[PDB]
Amino acid sequence: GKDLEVEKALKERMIHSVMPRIIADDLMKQGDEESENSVKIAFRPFKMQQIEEVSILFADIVGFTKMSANKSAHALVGLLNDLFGRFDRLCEETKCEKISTLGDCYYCVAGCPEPRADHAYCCIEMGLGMIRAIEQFCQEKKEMVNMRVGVHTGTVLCGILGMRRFKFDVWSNDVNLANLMEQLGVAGKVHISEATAKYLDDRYEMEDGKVTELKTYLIAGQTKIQSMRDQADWLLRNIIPYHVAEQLKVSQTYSKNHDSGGVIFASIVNFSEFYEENYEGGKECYRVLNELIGDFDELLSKPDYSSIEKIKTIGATYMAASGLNATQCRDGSHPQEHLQILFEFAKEMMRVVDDFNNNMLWFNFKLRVGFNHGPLTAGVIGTTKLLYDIWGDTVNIASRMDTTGVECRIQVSEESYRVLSKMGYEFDYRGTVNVKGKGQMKTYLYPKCTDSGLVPQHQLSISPDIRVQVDGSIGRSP
Amino acid sequence: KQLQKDKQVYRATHRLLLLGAGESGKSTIVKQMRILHVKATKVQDIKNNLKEAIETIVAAMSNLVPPVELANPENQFRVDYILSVMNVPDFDFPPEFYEHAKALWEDEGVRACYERSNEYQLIDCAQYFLDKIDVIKQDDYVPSDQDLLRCRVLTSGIFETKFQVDKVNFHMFDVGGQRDERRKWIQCFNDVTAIIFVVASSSYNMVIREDNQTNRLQEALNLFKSIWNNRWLRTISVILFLNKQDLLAEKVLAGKSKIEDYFPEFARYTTPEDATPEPGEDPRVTRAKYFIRDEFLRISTASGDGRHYCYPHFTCAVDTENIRRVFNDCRDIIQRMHLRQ
Ligand SMILES: Nc1nc2c(ncn2[C@@H]2O[C@H](COP(=O)(O)OP(=O)(O)OP(O)(O)=S)[C@@H](O)[C@H]2O)c(=O)[nH]1
Ligand SMILES: [Mg+2]
Repeated sequence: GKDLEVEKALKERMIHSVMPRIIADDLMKQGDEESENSVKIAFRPFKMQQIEEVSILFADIVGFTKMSANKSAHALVGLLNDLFGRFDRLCEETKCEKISTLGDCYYCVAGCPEPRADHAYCCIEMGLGMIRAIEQFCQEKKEMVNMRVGVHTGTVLCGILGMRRFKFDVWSNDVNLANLMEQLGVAGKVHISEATAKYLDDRYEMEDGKVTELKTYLIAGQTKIQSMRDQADWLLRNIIPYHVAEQLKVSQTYSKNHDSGGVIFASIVNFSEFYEENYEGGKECYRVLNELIGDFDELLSKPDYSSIEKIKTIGATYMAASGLNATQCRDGSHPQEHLQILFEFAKEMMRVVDDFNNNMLWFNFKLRVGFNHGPLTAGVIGTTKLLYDIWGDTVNIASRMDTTGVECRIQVSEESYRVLSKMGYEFDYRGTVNVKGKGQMKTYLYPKCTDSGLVPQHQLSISPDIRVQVDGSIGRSP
Repeated sequence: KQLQKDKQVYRATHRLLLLGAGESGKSTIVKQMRILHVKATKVQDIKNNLKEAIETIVAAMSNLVPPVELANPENQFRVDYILSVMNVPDFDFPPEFYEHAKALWEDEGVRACYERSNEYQLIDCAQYFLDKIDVIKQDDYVPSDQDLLRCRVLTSGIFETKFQVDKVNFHMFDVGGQRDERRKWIQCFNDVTAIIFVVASSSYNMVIREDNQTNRLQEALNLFKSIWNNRWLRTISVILFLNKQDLLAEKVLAGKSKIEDYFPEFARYTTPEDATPEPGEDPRVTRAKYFIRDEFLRISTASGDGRHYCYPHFTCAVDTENIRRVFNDCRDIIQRMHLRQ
């Protein structure tokens, strides 16, 4: 009776926490019944719209590792709630839709669902507001941080891909360019290009933004209820896991400090050479990428990958972590058996991309994954929104193992080698890779001699780690 | 709301994806559809086809394993003129080039090199265009419809053509079929009505341009087995055009090339009892074309579970009347196939 509209309010709050307001109210007039039959044969359904004249901001906290050093993993999550709540208040001031928030990186768009005639102004003024808010946060909380901002305009095809942990994102080459101009930026200034400056109309303090190492500038200022209940329960188990939902049932916020949890990233390498925008924006290419992400998500419904959590997918990357739910060490279970089953998850998603390429004719997707375990930090960011995410040095080293890997092979760090080798798996010594904070680090690869006669390559000591596409490394290694 | 009308007329159309290997006749079928149901760059790339054909024959003279020599050995300066212009971006086509090309094509060692054209990659409009640019050595001639059908331009990318037969909307996807272009095919697999698969039937003795070690018709068989057993096409029927029937006819009536030397099961093959041959047709040609049809129907019969079908037709893309007949038949077929949802 009245608990039906209670469940409808909860379902409303879980729709709005993952989708923008226009698309959420479109979903709340129950527009497509086939999507409403999907919440209940050739391609899986997906919704994307190739939208022009947007403005994409990224923004990354500079100096996040030392700022999160001596924290008790509740103080960290609390101050991070404070900073990101200030950013959300800036978003709802400046009329820029935020997209998501991964790690120490926050990123927005400027009027992709609704066309806005001054989207570039909204985007760079929101970046200047971020610089102001982070210096006020540094003064108040006494934490020595600032942030660099990059803004690019262009066309963007935006929507939802995947069906576990799905979320409204954006994808284009313009998003990759906004990412790299965040990466090429200086802290404290918003880093804009010619694509923004051609209609920025120069009412700001522009500079020739030159690199130290392409018409780029710098600005510094101036029984129905059973259906509704199961539907809202699926939307809740969508956006956060179960144990965090139980701990958040009796409290106001969530923050947890795990001492041993594994984590994989999984980047599809050659999706760039499949992408080309020559047909209708390339949304058919993202339909194909949706099919592969949905196959990975169908791996999660297996009865033996119940305790594998999926954090999110970042472009073509796929982040998953384990050992978060296993609070009780059983009587007849190995203490690091979650590492064994997350490694089996990585092996089986290798198998899934092998089975996927049989239906792909005269092209092969390849993915590299990277594996690590250790202590980490779980938490929930928003209130009136929700965002489950993990942090730690372990996640940064796993992103490093993804980025510094060879394709079609599982790269495994040294302590993960030392625990996996006692469970019978065979590895071969890849070499020694520079890891920030660790220095030169001993790495390993999983398939024994899957190349003909070249297992070792230990010469890699590259300092310039600049990624030209959206990967799992964003929000990692400030 | 204006999107319900557009959504329903999008439901009303027929998406006709054209697949197949390279040089099989897809773009010629698209050109034939716009002849049936719908200006100097055509002259230019017809001249490019002429130049490409004559230089390919002239180079393949020496590049054969017995080098076929000139029947008149006095044209060696003309051979050297053709080999001199073998690689140049722009070419104004002077009348000297037309005289050298005609004096090549009158020579009979040149034609004896032309007859062994399955041992090197040569285009399927040489014999027509050598005579027809003997016709248009001058400049004030507009090409005919057959001249436009015979021109070969390599398709790369997804091309679309909307035409409307008797108040029914058609929207067909011309795609390139070279091996590096095939990754672009899956962009068209969503909500397509039928697949028109086009096979160069007469290319049983030829090899593909990519590696020069794989038979063209074996490549088409492997490609058909790929797109038939696909996970996103497993409810979509495949109309199977078998193109280039006149070329298959003249290559069987020539008697030089033997299908049993390349596909060895042809010698113990008998023509089917339900064969419907054309008026006045040599049954060795009929045995050949039904052999190729049953080679593809073996693939379409071995799996498919009754979810999707295969409807083989015999067709010649440069003949407009043949395309009118087979497209009326396919029009009734895809009317049924669109009603099948
Ligand atoms: N004699 C004859 N020639 C044909 C026939 N169909 C096509 N051709 C010739 O084959 C050549 C190539 O045909 P084309 O239509 O370009 O194949 P395609 O599929 O588009 O080639 P691609 O796009 O995969 S590279 C053209 O020169 C054309 O004249 C036919 O039915 N009979
Ligand atoms: Mg073509």
